[PDB]
Amino acid sequence: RRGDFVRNWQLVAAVPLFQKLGPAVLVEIVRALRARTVPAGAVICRIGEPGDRMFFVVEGSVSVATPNPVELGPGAFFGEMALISGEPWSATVSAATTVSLLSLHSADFQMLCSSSPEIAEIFRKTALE
Amino acid sequence: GDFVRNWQLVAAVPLFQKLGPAVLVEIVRALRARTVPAGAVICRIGEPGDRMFFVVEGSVSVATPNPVELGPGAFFGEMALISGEPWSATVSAATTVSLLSLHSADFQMLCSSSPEIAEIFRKTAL
Amino acid sequence: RRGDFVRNWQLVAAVPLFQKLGPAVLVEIVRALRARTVPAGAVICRIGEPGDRMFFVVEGSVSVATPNPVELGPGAFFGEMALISGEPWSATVSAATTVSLLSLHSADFQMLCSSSPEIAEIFRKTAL
Amino acid sequence: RRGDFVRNWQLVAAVPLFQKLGPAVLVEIVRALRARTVPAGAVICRIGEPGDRMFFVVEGSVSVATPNPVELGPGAFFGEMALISGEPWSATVSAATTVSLLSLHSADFQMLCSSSPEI
Repeated sequence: RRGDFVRNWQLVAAVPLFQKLGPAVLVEIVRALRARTVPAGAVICRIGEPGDRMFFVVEGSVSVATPNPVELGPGAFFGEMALISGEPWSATVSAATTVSLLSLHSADFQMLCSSSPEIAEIFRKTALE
Repeated sequence: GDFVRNWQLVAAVPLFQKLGPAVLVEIVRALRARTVPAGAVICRIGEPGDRMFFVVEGSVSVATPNPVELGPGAFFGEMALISGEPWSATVSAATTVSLLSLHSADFQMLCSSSPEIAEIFRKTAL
Repeated sequence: RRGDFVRNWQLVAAVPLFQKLGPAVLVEIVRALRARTVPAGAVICRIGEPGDRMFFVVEGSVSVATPNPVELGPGAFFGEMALISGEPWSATVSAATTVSLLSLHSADFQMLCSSSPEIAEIFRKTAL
Repeated sequence: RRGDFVRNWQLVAAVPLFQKLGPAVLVEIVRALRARTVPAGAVICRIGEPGDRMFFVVEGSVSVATPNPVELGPGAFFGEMALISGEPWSATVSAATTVSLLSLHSADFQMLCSSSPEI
């Protein structure tokens, strides 16, 4: 489906970290994404484990193991500091129902610094942080 | 213009799955639109819930571990729509966010026109 | 498909005669629509034949038999006038490709006067 | 607003002329598009004039000057031969209601078939 690409763009464009990134850039961000079906109950990211990627919950809902547990349905995303630095996950997130995941690996978003200055400026901005 | 955009957003919600076109068009008409600046608290922990929210533009943030954010096409507060339970997490705007909300009262008042809405309440009540 | 309903609503909502209609009224009109698939070359409406229905071209393009052979793609509609009066077609429109048709018959539209005040207001403003 | 952009993308991709084109290029087309809203009654393009651009209907309806006028609604497009070539508009098109439109100028379209010759 071609409409899936659009809705993925729509999700990607909505990321605060990506606000000053133009259309051309966003496309290649979307093209880099990796699709993964996750069964109900299965872990997506462990607490305290090395975050090397960002996640996008296209269809289905996810459970969040926190001081206050919350099930968050479709159109959800997390892991911005896993892209930029090597921040470990502050909470275990798992699939509440059948989950349709899209994943941005920190390697691919990084390999975009050569062609995109706006992305390059994200990492440099993380000098004092 | 916005109506069709709102129809499809609402029609994506599983709670509204078994609903019909005539019922759905009335729900869209009941929606309220609001644009919130980045940082402003939308709904707060512990406070009672009286509406359901839809993200149209931008993305909101859930304050638990500040991990999960919700972008366009996302929704929250299904149970605060039917029953009236307080929110399990504080939600606020990460960016400038365009939102729709369906007030619980306006949804409850559609039992008059929809056996399906009434059934949702009959099961939820018991 | 529920997806097709919203596309049909959107086209109906764009009809000049239908502008002063609320979202709920447009639902009854879309519910009244009749679907047909018509092969390329077939006549949708023939000049001089009585106009008893309005047409919506959901998929495919249509050709108008004007001295200039024009092809007008999907999202096309005509025969708005055929709901008001019995006036015959001024031209012949035919399918230029495979066409998915939607049809609102003048009779089905007419008896929505008892259902909804705005349609009844359309007939009053006409006859006045 | 990324709202209009997404709407414009899905709109142009539904048009057959752009079907066999990749996500990378459809975007550049969309950026090259210009938006205008026209009042009911106003002439968008005249018969016999110079065919400069292609048109996409967003909201409202335009009308084509046929004996019993044919209207084009949201998702409709017109003026294709004004890109593949540059010939007189074969019929006069005006606004039936208040119409929101997208337009692609033959300048930009040609200036984008060099980057990706797919047409």
